[PDB]
Amino acid sequence: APSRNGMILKPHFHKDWQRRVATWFNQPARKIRRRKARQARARRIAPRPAAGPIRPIVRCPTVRYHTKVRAGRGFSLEELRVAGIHKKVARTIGISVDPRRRNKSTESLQANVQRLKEYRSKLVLFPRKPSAPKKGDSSAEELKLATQLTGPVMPIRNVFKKEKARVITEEEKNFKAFASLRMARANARLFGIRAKRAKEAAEQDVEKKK
Amino acid sequence: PSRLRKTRKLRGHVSHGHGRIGKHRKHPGGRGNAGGMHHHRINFDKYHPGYFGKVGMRHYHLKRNQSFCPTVNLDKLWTLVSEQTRVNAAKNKTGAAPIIDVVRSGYYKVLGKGKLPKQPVIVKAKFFSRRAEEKIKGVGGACVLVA
RNA sequence: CGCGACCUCAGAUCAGACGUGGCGACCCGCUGAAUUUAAGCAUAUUAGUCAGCGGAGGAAAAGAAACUAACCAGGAUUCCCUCAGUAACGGCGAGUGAACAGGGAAGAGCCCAGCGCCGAAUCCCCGCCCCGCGGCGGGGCGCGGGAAAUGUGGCGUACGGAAGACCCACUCCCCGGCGCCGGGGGGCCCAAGUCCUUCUGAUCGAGGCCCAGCCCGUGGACGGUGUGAGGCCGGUAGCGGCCCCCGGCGCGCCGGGCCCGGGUCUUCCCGGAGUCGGGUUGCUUGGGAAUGCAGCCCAAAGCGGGUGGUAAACUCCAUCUAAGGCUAAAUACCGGCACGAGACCGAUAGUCAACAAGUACCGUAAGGGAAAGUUGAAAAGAACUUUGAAGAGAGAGUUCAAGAGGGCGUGAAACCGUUAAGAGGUAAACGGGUGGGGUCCGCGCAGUCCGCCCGGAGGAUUCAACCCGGCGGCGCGGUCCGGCCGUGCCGGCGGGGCGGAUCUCCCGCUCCCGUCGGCGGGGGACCGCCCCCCGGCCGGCGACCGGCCGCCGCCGGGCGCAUUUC
RNA sequence: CGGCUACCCACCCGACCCGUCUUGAAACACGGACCAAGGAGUCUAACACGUGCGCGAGUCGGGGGCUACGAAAGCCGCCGUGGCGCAAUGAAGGUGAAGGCCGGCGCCGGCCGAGGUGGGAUCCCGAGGCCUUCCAGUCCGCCGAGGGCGCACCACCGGCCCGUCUCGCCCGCCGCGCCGGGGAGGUGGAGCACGAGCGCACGUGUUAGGACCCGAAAGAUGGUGAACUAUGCC
RNA sequence: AGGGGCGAAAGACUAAUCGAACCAUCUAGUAGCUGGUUCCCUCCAAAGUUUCCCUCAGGAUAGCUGGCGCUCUCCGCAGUU
RNA sequence: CCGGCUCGCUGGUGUGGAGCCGGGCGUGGAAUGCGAGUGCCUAGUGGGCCACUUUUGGUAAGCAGAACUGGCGCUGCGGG
RNA sequence: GCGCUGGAGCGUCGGGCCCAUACCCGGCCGUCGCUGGCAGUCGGCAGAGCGAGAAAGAGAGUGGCGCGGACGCUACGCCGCGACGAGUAGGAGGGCCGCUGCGGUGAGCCUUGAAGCCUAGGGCGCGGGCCCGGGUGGAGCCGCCGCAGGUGCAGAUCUUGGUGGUAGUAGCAAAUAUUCAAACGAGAACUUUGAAGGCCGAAGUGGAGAAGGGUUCCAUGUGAACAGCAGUUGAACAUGGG
RNA sequence: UAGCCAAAUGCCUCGUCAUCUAAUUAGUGACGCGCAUGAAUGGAUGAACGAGAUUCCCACUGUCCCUACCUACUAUCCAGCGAAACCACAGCCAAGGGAACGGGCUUGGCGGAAUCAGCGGGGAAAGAAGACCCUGUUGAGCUUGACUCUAGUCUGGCACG
RNA sequence: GGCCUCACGAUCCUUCUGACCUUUUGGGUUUUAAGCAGGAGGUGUCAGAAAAGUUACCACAGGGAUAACUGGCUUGUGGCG
RNA sequence: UUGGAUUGUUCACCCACUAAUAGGGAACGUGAGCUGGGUUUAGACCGUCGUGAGACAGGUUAGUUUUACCCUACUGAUGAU
Ligand SMILES: [Mg+2]
Ligand SMILES: [Mg+2]
Ligand SMILES: [Mg+2]
Ligand SMILES: [Mg+2]
Ligand SMILES: [Mg+2]
Ligand SMILES: [Mg+2]
Ligand SMILES: [Mg+2]
Ligand SMILES: [Mg+2]
Ligand SMILES: [Mg+2]
Ligand SMILES: [Mg+2]
Ligand SMILES: [Mg+2]
Ligand SMILES: [Mg+2]
Ligand SMILES: [Mg+2]
Ligand SMILES: [Mg+2]
Ligand SMILES: [Mg+2]
Ligand SMILES: [Mg+2]
Ligand SMILES: [Mg+2]
Ligand SMILES: [Mg+2]
Ligand SMILES: [Mg+2]
Ligand SMILES: [Mg+2]
Ligand SMILES: [Mg+2]
Ligand SMILES: [Mg+2]
Ligand SMILES: [Mg+2]
Ligand SMILES: [Mg+2]
Ligand SMILES: [Mg+2]
Ligand SMILES: [Mg+2]
Ligand SMILES: [Mg+2]
Ligand SMILES: [Mg+2]
Ligand SMILES: [Mg+2]
Ligand SMILES: [Mg+2]
Ligand SMILES: [Mg+2]
Ligand SMILES: [Mg+2]
Ligand SMILES: [Mg+2]
Ligand SMILES: [Mg+2]
Ligand SMILES: [Mg+2]
Ligand SMILES: [Mg+2]
Ligand SMILES: [Mg+2]
Ligand SMILES: [Mg+2]
Ligand SMILES: [Mg+2]
Ligand SMILES: [Mg+2]
Ligand SMILES: [Mg+2]
Ligand SMILES: [Mg+2]
Ligand SMILES: [Mg+2]
Ligand SMILES: [Mg+2]
Ligand SMILES: [Mg+2]
Ligand SMILES: [Mg+2]
Ligand SMILES: [Mg+2]
Ligand SMILES: [Mg+2]
Ligand SMILES: [Mg+2]
Ligand SMILES: [Mg+2]
Ligand SMILES: [Mg+2]
Ligand SMILES: [Mg+2]
Ligand SMILES: [Mg+2]
Ligand SMILES: [Mg+2]
Ligand SMILES: [Mg+2]
Ligand SMILES: [Mg+2]
Ligand SMILES: [Mg+2]
Ligand SMILES: [Mg+2]
Ligand SMILES: [Mg+2]
Ligand SMILES: [Mg+2]
Ligand SMILES: [Mg+2]
Ligand SMILES: [Mg+2]
Ligand SMILES: [Mg+2]
Ligand SMILES: [Mg+2]
Ligand SMILES: [Mg+2]
Ligand SMILES: [Mg+2]
Ligand SMILES: [Mg+2]
Ligand SMILES: [Mg+2]
Ligand SMILES: [Mg+2]
Ligand SMILES: [Mg+2]
Ligand SMILES: [Mg+2]
Ligand SMILES: [Mg+2]
Ligand SMILES: [Mg+2]
Ligand SMILES: [Mg+2]
Ligand SMILES: [Mg+2]
Ligand SMILES: [Mg+2]
Ligand SMILES: [Mg+2]
Ligand SMILES: [Mg+2]
Ligand SMILES: [Mg+2]
Ligand SMILES: [Mg+2]
Ligand SMILES: [Mg+2]
Ligand SMILES: [Mg+2]
Ligand SMILES: [Mg+2]
Ligand SMILES: [Mg+2]
Ligand SMILES: [Mg+2]
Ligand SMILES: [Mg+2]
Ligand SMILES: [Mg+2]
Ligand SMILES: [Mg+2]
Ligand SMILES: [Mg+2]
Ligand SMILES: [Mg+2]
Ligand SMILES: [Mg+2]
Ligand SMILES: [Mg+2]
Ligand SMILES: [Mg+2]
Ligand SMILES: [Mg+2]
Ligand SMILES: [Mg+2]
Ligand SMILES: [Mg+2]
Ligand SMILES: [Mg+2]
Ligand SMILES: [Mg+2]
Ligand SMILES: [Mg+2]
Ligand SMILES: [Mg+2]
Ligand SMILES: [Mg+2]
Ligand SMILES: [Mg+2]
Ligand SMILES: [Mg+2]
Ligand SMILES: [Mg+2]
Ligand SMILES: [Mg+2]
Ligand SMILES: [Mg+2]
Ligand SMILES: [Mg+2]
Ligand SMILES: [Mg+2]
Ligand SMILES: [Mg+2]
Repeated sequence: APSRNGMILKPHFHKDWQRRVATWFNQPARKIRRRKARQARARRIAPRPAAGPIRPIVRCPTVRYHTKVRAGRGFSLEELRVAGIHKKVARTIGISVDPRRRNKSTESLQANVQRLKEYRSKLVLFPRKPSAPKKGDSSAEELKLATQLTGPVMPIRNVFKKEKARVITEEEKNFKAFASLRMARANARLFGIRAKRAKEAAEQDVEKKK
Repeated sequence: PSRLRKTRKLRGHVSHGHGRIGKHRKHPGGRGNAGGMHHHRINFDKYHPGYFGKVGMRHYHLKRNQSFCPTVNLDKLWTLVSEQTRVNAAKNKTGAAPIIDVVRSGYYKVLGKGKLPKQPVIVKAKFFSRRAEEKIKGVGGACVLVA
C-alpha cells in the first residue's frame, strides 16, 4: 500500500539475508594485524625498501583515465633488454618483471628505460659475502649509509606540462572546430559506403564504355 | 532515540495509534508494489507515469568509459586556472593569450553558457559546442582540439 | 610330450607401507524442495537456499590468460570501497541483477608431456661396515635382487629453446654432521600504617599525623581479609631480578654434490583429440538467435584455433594459445585450546542447564526434557532441666541478632486465624455533602514580633573630626608618562617561510657530426599570503595594563573622652 | 482547642461491571475466581518531508595508511580515487542552454551590454510641521502629502537549450559528397533564464525484512515404528 | 513402512493419533479474519462519502483532520440580505 | 476615459481587432459581518443510524432505497 | 405509583413559585490572542514621566547642613489586558511524572544504619507521582545537566507460580461375613495366636511355569513420608544375606 | 418382450376392491398407460437358515387400569480421610424502556441471621473459538469432457550394428 | 463521417505501413534482428487473471454484516367480530 | 372436556360412552423430567439425475441423549429477634 507520493523501491531483502551478514567489528583489530605484519616484514628485510620492488610507469587503458599515470605490474622484457638487465637478475635485485606486457609506443618505453637506469644508479648493492667484495658491489663508505625508504620507491606522479602564453595566429582564429568535428564524424560514418559507391560506379561505367 | 519517539506517549491508548474500526493488520494491501496494475492503478498513474512497459533499444554490454565525457561552462572556464593568470593576461601589453588546457583539469567537452570576459584565450579541449566556439571567436580567441 | 622366456590373470597369516571412522564453525564437489511473495495462480520469487551425500585443511578453493579492452592501452589469483541497485533478465508484473576501468590489502613465480641431444647417464628393495638417530638419513662394500627402452634422469616449455662459431666472463652456490656467540614456554621473587584517638560485634567507618602538609607511587587495576583498604595478603607498575627447556640469527671445521655465466652471428625445432566446435535436449546464469554445465549425434584444422555481449556471409584488424600440473601472502571461522573486554542479562532474566543438567522424568523408537541459589563473621548448629512414646513444646544457653534454628538474607499481595473498634432485614461496593466515634499530629493551652522615635535605669575605652600605613574604585590628567594588542592601515637602499596553471643559469637523459637543434630536475627573478625587526597614524585595554598625580571609599594603629557613639 | 485531607459508622441525593466488536452494550454477546512476576510498533536498509549543526559550488574519509580507558582520538591531500551536486534532452546516432545598435564590401571592425509588466515587506528623497515671551535664525533628531530603486515570492508576456513538424533561403571546405552548419513559425521535456548542495543527527510517514504481539486447516525434506491391530508364512 | 503397508471392503487397522501415522527441520510458514496492545496533563479534531480494482469483512485515490510553517495588514473574504 | 506607436492576422476606407507605452479622475461608489492568502508532511476513515418536511418499492413493518438540514455515533446536563 | 370527581380530569387562560454544567456578575486554573510592556536599577558622574482623543523634542546653540532612595531581570525570566475551555478514532505539545544503565556534576548520603517492605502518621502536586514521621533491614543509594533503551499493564479462553468460595462437600456402595478371648504393644474394628461361623469348591481366591519386572525373596529394627481410615502390618524406609 | 408391483421401487396416495378389527394412513391377496419396475447395471421363484425389517393369532404376565409392599447396597447421621467442574460482583418478583425475554436501570410489590434433606422452574446453567448456513481470492479427500504437465506405454530417427 | 444524445478496449507480444530514419556494438558491406511513429489481431468479469465438479468423511479463521429454532414491529394470507 | 383402532405425527378419520367429548398460551410451556418413533452424521439397498465422484423438501433399514454437591425458586425440618 504505497503512500500518496514517493519513490518505488525494490529492496533486495527477500532472501534470508540475516543468515549471511558480515560485520566490521574486527576492523581495528585487522588494521593492527596488518600493521604488525607490515612492520615485521619491514624489519625482516633490513636494508630493502618497505614497499617492495620498483614498478613501472603505466597509464590506464580506458578513455576515462587515459590522461592519468598509475603504477604498473612490472617492467616489460623489451624495456629490460634495452636497459641491459637480465630477466632473472631483475627480480633478485628488486625489479618487478611480468613477461606479458607489450610496447606499442616509444616514449613510454623510453621513460621506463630511463627509470630503470635511475633505479640502478640509486641502488646500493651489498656484497654477497661481506668479507669479500666483488665488482658489482657498492663501496664500503656508502654501505654504512644505506637505509630503508618509506612508501613506494620513486613514486609515480602525474607530471604536467605547462606552456607559456602566446600570440594567437590568424589560422587558429579561422579554424572551425565545430565544423571540423562534425565533418570528421560524417567522414568516419560514411567512409566505407562512399568507397563501395565509387567501386560500383567505376565497374558500371566501364561496361558502358566497353 | 526511543526516548523522544511517539511510542512513549502511546501507552494507555488501546489501539496504539492505529485505529479501532480497521485494525493494524499485517498486509492489507499486499506485499511491496503488489497490484500496481489492479488496485494501485490510480496511485501508479498519478505519481509514476511511464512506469509500465519498455522503450528504446537495448545495449547489452554497456561500458561507462566509452561515453565518459564531462562538460564545463565558459563561466567556470576561468575558474580552472589561477587568478594571477587572468590578471597578468589582462595587464599584458604584448597581446599574448593564456592557454587553458581543460583536459588537464578533467573536462573533455566545453559548453558555452555564461558571459565570457573580454580577454583573449586559447581553449585546448577535446570537444566544442557551436555556441561555445562562436563565443570564443567573438570575444577573440582560439580553439585547439586534442585527442 | 617337455624345457625356457614374454604377456594377461590368480593364491598367499609372504616382507615392508597405506585407506577405513569422528568433529565438522569456516571450505570444495554433487543432489536439492516447499512454506512465502506475486493480494488468486501455472512462468517467475523463495532459490544453487533448507534438507540429503561425499572430501579435507589450518585455512580451503582459485591462480599465473585460449584475459580485460578498442584506449596514448593494461597484465596471476584473492579480499574492501566504487562501478551499482547500473547494463541487463523478468505473466517486462512482482521482483532479480553482474562485469570493465579506478583507488587500496597483499604481491612470487613456475614445472612437465611433446620436439630433440647424452652408452638408462635414472630409480626402488635387501645383505654388511661406520656415524647420529624419540621427523631412519649420510658415506663406503655387494659379477646382490628388481623397475624401466610400451622411456627414468640431465639440458629444456611459448617470456623462445637447442647446437656450432666468435667475443666477453665468474667461481662461492648449496645443503647437512659436529661445534663456540651476543625470541618464546614455564617456575621463585621484589615499595609503602595495621601509626595515635574514636564508633562497632568486627573494622576497610570518622578525626589527626608539623615548618619531610603520615609513607610509597614507572606501583591510587582487581580480589580476599568479621563493612566500603593505595599502604594486612596475593598481585598490580617496571626496558625489575634469579633458575630450567627450546628457537630464528652470526662464526668455525667436516663430508660430499656442481665445476656451472652473458652478448653477437649461423642452422634446426616448437606443442596437450571423442578435444574444440556444430545440431538437439535438460538445468543454471543478468547474459538477452542460446553465459556456464551436462547427456546423445556428427566430429576436425594448423600462416590453425579461441575471444571481440544480435544470428549469418565476405573482408582487413586487435588479443591470447584451450583440452597437463604446482604455488605462500593478503581472505572466511557460531566446532576446539588458552585468553581479554562489555553503555548486555541479574535466578519467571540471561544458554535448556549459575546447583549431582541434556541430570531427573515420559515415550517401543526416532526424540522430548524440567523445577531447583542465598543460616551465620565464625556452627558458636542450641549443653543441661521439665511433660509426652515421638513429632513437638516450656525454660536455659550461643550470637549484636534466633524478630537468622539445617530449603534457615530481606519477607509484599491474594488467602486464614486471633485481639481491638464499628456496623449489619432492600447483595456488596462507589461519587457529592455533612454529622458522630477512634487513631495520632500541632512537645499548642495566657499566644508573634520586626524597624524608627520618646522616657527611665544602667555598662563600655566610644562617635564625629584629624595623623600615619595598607587596599580598592573612579576619565583623575578635556591632552601625565611607559608598555601590549587589532579580525586596522601606511611607509622598507629590512631578514625569512608557504603557495602559484607568472616568467627565465647549471646538471642528468635520447637522436646527429666539443658543436646546432629536444625532455626531466635544480637555481634565479615575479606575484599573493603569513612570521619577525624599525618608523608614523586610528582604536582598545569593559574577553587584553604598569608607574605618578587628583577625588572617593574601606581596613588597621594613634590622638580623640563622654550632652558624641555602641 | 484545631487537623478539609487518611480509619470506621449513620443519613440525603446520584449511582447497572469492566474491556472489546458494533449504527446501537449493563446486556439473555464474548474474555475476566483472586494475587505476584513477565508481556507486545523494537532493529537493519531504502526513500520522502520537516527541523538542528558544519562547510559551501562545493561537500564527504565511510575503504586504506601514519602515530588501562584506547577496538578510542588525531593526521593524510600528489591517499578526493569514488558517491552526490554543478546540464538537460533524444530510443539512438548525437546535440547541449540572451541579444541589440553603428560604418564598409551574407561577411568584416567598433559601441551598448545578460529581459519586460502588475502586485510587492523593507529602504531613499522631502510641500511642511513637532511651542515656553516674541521675531529672524542654525545644528541633532522625529512625523509626514507626494515621488523613486524595488528583497523574496506570485501571475502573465517575452527569450534560450534538446527531440519533432512545416515553410524555406543562404554559408564552409584537406578530401564540394546521399557532406557539414545556420532562420522563422507551432509543438513535446522530470530544462536554462546570475547556484543550494554535501555530510551528520532528530522526528514523522511508507516499504522489504519474523516486522506490534499470539494464532491455523495446509506443503516439503530427512528419519522411527507390524511390542496394539490388518494380512501372508514358519 | 506412509501417498506407502494391509484390508471376506466399514475409508476399516497401521502403538489411545488414520478420508493419508509419528518425530525433527524448513518455520517465528501466510492470514484482506478474531483477541490484546502498558504513565499524566493541555490543545485541535473526523468519516462511513466520489472514482477504480476477480472489488463487497479489503485496498488505492479524492474528501474530512492534525502538525509545521511562510507572505503580508493594523486591500480582500462571506453556507447572509 | 484621453493621446501615440506595433501587427507577417482581416481588410474599399489610419477599416477591424489585439498588443505595447504616455496622461488625467479617490465621494475607495448597496447593507452587514470578519485579518486574510499561500506551501509541504500526514494519521484515522472508506459497515452507519435516527428525526421534520419531499419521495420510490412493498398493504404494512423498529422494512428496504433516495434529497436538504440537524443530531446519535464521538455528548455530558435539566425535562419526557 | 399512591390516589384523584366544588379535580389532583378536560378546553381557554391570569398572577406567584420551583431549577440545568444554560444566561449575568464575582474568585481560581489553563489555552489562545494583543507575535502587548519591562535592559530605564539611566541616583551628590543623579533628578524619578512618556494612559494621552487628535503625526511629530519636559532638544540644544546665534542676535534683537544632613552622604539617603522597597521587590525586580532563573530575558527559556517577569508582568498587564481581553476572548475561550466538550470529545471517540486520530494528531501535536509540556512533563521539577516513573524505571534501568553510561559520561559529567553535588568536598552528595550512608554500620550514630542504604535499598526493599508495612504503616488508623504530617503533607505537597489537578494529575502522572513525590518529600518527611514510626517499625523490620544490614550494605549499598540518590538529586541536577546530557546520552542510550529489552522503560510504565486489567484484561489477550495471556505465560509461570501461589491461594480462595465450592467444602469439611461429592464420595471412600462390583464379587454373601464376620464374632469371641488372650498376647506383644503406650495406644487394637484392622497384627499374631486359639475357638466359632463363612467363602473360593480341583475350568478355584490352590500348588507350579513362559513372557514381562529386577531384588519386589529372607531376618531384625523404625514408624519420619506412602499403602485415599488406622495400623504393633507391608511389595514402605534402614541394615545384612540369598 | 417374458416376468413383477402402490414392493425396501407409486409424487397424486391414506389409490380401488376383498379380507384381517367395533373402529386400521398398518398387514396380506388382487387389479395397473407403472411421476420414475424389469431381465448377469440380472428378472421371477424358492426348501433350510438369519442376535435382519414387518402384521396377525394362542398362552403369559404390574406394560397399563393403579398403584402397594418386602429384601440387599446407597442415599441419611457419626469417626477418620477427603477432592473436581465452575465462579465479572453476585443472586426475591410484576410491569415499563432498552440491544426488541433483566438479578442490577425506573415505578411498584416488599425484604429478618445461620441453616438440613429433596427437587429439577430459572441462572438465555457447565463442556467446545457452531459440525448446520454464509464469507475468505484459506485448504484437504475424491472425480472428470477443467488448465498445465508427468511415470509408464506404442511408434519413428540416430549409435552400438 | 452518419442531425445530436451510444454503437466499444490498457501493458507485453505478433502483423502491416513510412523515412536515401538510428543501432547491430573493434572497422567496412549485405541479409537478419532491435528501435521511432501510425494502424490491426484481445480482453463483453468490458481500467483488461490463462481456470471444471463433489464432499453427509471433511478441515481452518471468522460472521448474528448472513439463513434455518425461539423472541420483536405489520397482518398480505389464516381466524374472529 | 374421556377410553381406543391407524399413522412418529402436529393435523386427520373412525368406533363407544358421556354432559360436553370447546378452542388456545406460558422460549410453537415442559430432553441436567423421560423416550428416540421422524427429521438430521458416519454403514447400507431401491427409483430418478449425472460419464464420474455424488445429489435427491422421493422411499426403507440400524444407528452413545454427558453433569447439579453452587445461587435462587418450591417442598418439607431446626432455629433466630
Ligand atoms: Mg494508509
Ligand atoms: Mg603495497
Ligand atoms: Mg485515543
Ligand atoms: Mg478493537
Ligand atoms: Mg484499514
Ligand atoms: Mg504494518
Ligand atoms: Mg481486474
Ligand atoms: Mg605380510
Ligand atoms: Mg573422512
Ligand atoms: Mg500468492
Ligand atoms: Mg495473501
Ligand atoms: Mg492459494
Ligand atoms: Mg530460475
Ligand atoms: Mg534458480
Ligand atoms: Mg545447480
Ligand atoms: Mg547442507
Ligand atoms: Mg591449495
Ligand atoms: Mg601461460
Ligand atoms: Mg580482475
Ligand atoms: Mg536468481
Ligand atoms: Mg578491477
Ligand atoms: Mg624423458
Ligand atoms: Mg573489600
Ligand atoms: Mg583514614
Ligand atoms: Mg583493595
Ligand atoms: Mg588508605
Ligand atoms: Mg603489599
Ligand atoms: Mg536442477
Ligand atoms: Mg570482422
Ligand atoms: Mg595450456
Ligand atoms: Mg594450464
Ligand atoms: Mg592448485
Ligand atoms: Mg578494551
Ligand atoms: Mg530459581
Ligand atoms: Mg528472586
Ligand atoms: Mg533459567
Ligand atoms: Mg524459584
Ligand atoms: Mg531462601
Ligand atoms: Mg530469594
Ligand atoms: Mg536484626
Ligand atoms: Mg537477618
Ligand atoms: Mg549478610
Ligand atoms: Mg525467610
Ligand atoms: Mg467484634
Ligand atoms: Mg437515590
Ligand atoms: Mg469484542
Ligand atoms: Mg470485525
Ligand atoms: Mg448487529
Ligand atoms: Mg461494554
Ligand atoms: Mg436480552
Ligand atoms: Mg452465548
Ligand atoms: Mg468473539
Ligand atoms: Mg468466563
Ligand atoms: Mg509487571
Ligand atoms: Mg531539512
Ligand atoms: Mg548513483
Ligand atoms: Mg511520504
Ligand atoms: Mg517494522
Ligand atoms: Mg504459527
Ligand atoms: Mg500448495
Ligand atoms: Mg505381531
Ligand atoms: Mg512401495
Ligand atoms: Mg462411505
Ligand atoms: Mg496428506
Ligand atoms: Mg509473529
Ligand atoms: Mg473542539
Ligand atoms: Mg474481506
Ligand atoms: Mg498512525
Ligand atoms: Mg470497515
Ligand atoms: Mg460502505
Ligand atoms: Mg431505511
Ligand atoms: Mg464506531
Ligand atoms: Mg460532533
Ligand atoms: Mg446530544
Ligand atoms: Mg413516558
Ligand atoms: Mg477540551
Ligand atoms: Mg538495560
Ligand atoms: Mg493497609
Ligand atoms: Mg555481610
Ligand atoms: Mg496482571
Ligand atoms: Mg459425605
Ligand atoms: Mg470398591
Ligand atoms: Mg506359589
Ligand atoms: Mg516379604
Ligand atoms: Mg491411611
Ligand atoms: Mg396394530
Ligand atoms: Mg401389497
Ligand atoms: Mg433400468
Ligand atoms: Mg435396476
Ligand atoms: Mg464424616
Ligand atoms: Mg445499588
Ligand atoms: Mg435449570
Ligand atoms: Mg470452529
Ligand atoms: Mg466461530
Ligand atoms: Mg473477495
Ligand atoms: Mg487445494
Ligand atoms: Mg483435459
Ligand atoms: Mg503485464
Ligand atoms: Mg555485432
Ligand atoms: Mg452416502
Ligand atoms: Mg418461530
Ligand atoms: Mg383477512
Ligand atoms: Mg394409545
Ligand atoms: Mg416448545
Ligand atoms: Mg436431554
Ligand atoms: Mg428442561
Ligand atoms: Mg431412529
Ligand atoms: Mg446415513
Ligand atoms: Mg450430600
